[PDB]
Amino acid sequence: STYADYFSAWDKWEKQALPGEERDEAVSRLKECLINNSDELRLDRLNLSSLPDNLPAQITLLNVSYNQLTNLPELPVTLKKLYSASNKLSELPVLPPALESLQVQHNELENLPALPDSLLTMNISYNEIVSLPSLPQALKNLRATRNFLTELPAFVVREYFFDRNQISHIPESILNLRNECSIHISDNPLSSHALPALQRLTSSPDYHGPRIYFSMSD
Repeated sequence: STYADYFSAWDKWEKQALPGEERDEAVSRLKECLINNSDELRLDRLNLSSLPDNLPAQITLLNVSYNQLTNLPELPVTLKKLYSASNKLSELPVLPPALESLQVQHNELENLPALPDSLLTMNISYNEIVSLPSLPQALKNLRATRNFLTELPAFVVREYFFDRNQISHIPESILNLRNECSIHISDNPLSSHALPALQRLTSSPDYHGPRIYFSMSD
């Protein structure tokens, strides 16, 4: 993509802003990013209902969080960090294949794409996701609070957050993780027997297992 092609597309896209939508500021930042050959592009908090089709191809970080986006365009294959929290995305595109960080909490996602093996940290909280695909081996931090998962995924200081889902069963697989792992499973429709049982299990002096957080603090 040439400079003319970038600027052309952007300028065209700016002219169609709704009232209050700051496409003007977005185009200034996009131009600044290309002129300086910046690694980072931040279009956060611009009331954007869409992005232009062609983002600067060199970027390694894209932050479009806090907008009103319903789709993302195709993402630079160079991308390492994608922050697009607090939008209205109904799906994600295929993820840049060396992505390290994925922050998409507070959208309307119903499914996720394949997760690159490079992924270290992902926050998919506050969506409507019902199942998870294969998790990356490199994954250190998974925040998935307030989705609609019905089962834990089967499985480094790791932390998994699955609070406020639709999980009904504590699998034996959980009891096999190490003390370095923390699993948060509060406020799920577990058996009422789960709390007392877990409270005794994890409170014993001899308990070897993951740190499990499972009560409203009860």
